[PDB]
Amino acid sequence: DSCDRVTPPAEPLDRMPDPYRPSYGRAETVVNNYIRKWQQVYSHRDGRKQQMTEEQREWLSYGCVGVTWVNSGQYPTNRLAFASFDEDRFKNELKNGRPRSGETRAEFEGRVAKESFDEEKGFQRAREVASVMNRALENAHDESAYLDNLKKELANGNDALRNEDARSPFYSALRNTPSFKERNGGNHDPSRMKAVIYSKHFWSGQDRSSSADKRKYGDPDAFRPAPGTGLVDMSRDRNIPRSPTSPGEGFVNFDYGWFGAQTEADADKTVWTHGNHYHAPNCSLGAMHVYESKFRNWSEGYSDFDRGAYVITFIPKSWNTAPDKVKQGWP
Ligand SMILES: [Cl-]
Repeated sequence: DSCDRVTPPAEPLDRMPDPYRPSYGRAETVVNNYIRKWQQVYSHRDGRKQQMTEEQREWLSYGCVGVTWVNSGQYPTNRLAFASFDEDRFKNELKNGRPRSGETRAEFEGRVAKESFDEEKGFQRAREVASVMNRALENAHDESAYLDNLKKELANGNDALRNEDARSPFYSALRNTPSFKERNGGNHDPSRMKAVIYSKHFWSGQDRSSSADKRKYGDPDAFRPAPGTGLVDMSRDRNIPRSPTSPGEGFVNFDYGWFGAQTEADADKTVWTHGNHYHAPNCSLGAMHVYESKFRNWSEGYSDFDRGAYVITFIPKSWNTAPDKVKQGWP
């Protein structure tokens, strides 16, 4: 089919990207140009810039998932994920609120649940937790010290995460990162790793054997964070999209936005890299374009999605795909 995915060609390591700038919070560029930028600013290994490999271009060509895939070295598991949900707002709205004109019960419940998430607070929580984890490895040369350090700070902050099982997504995140266990990567040395964040936007009602109503309008009970830790159980995420209502509407299953480990104190100024869709240059769907959005442009989302997870994982310190400072556009 002419809409078949294409792997973009190799870009010479010295090829400079074309200029582009954000418009109302979002910069974008065709994937070929993004590869050029990536090579210049994110490719470094031990401070040495590198060409994006044929394999990485293949990954990248899958779309927004591909940005995160390349940057972390791994197809996203989303196993360790946070969100902020206002349980009080939700239950009150259900009890005392009145459905908007025409809304059925299921529509209303779906909406009130979508609206009771706060993506800024969800990101803030992931970021805070990531920094604890980063402090915990800073001078830990074995996992054992890392877990000690981590527990100390969580106990000192009287954090709900302090109570997670030893086998939980949270405590097992580090040792379950492939690159932690490479001699080239972390070499079982926590201090040679870095916590990194990305976000997934996705649909709550993915279960084939619940109501049509949930598939269409959202499942208010699905992907609610644990109120204490803020952890989201992503185990029931099956990459299934919202089912349509309106005649010509279609929905995609997800969006993925890469944050990395930017130091910027203002969450709103953080840059999130995602994209439109997989690379389809031979068809009217068109080439993949990469988007670099300020947080609020990211967090705004789309009708396709009523859920957002802020995921933590790890990469080797020696990489440079999560630098302290990320710029939208070029130069
Ligand atoms: Cl191409």
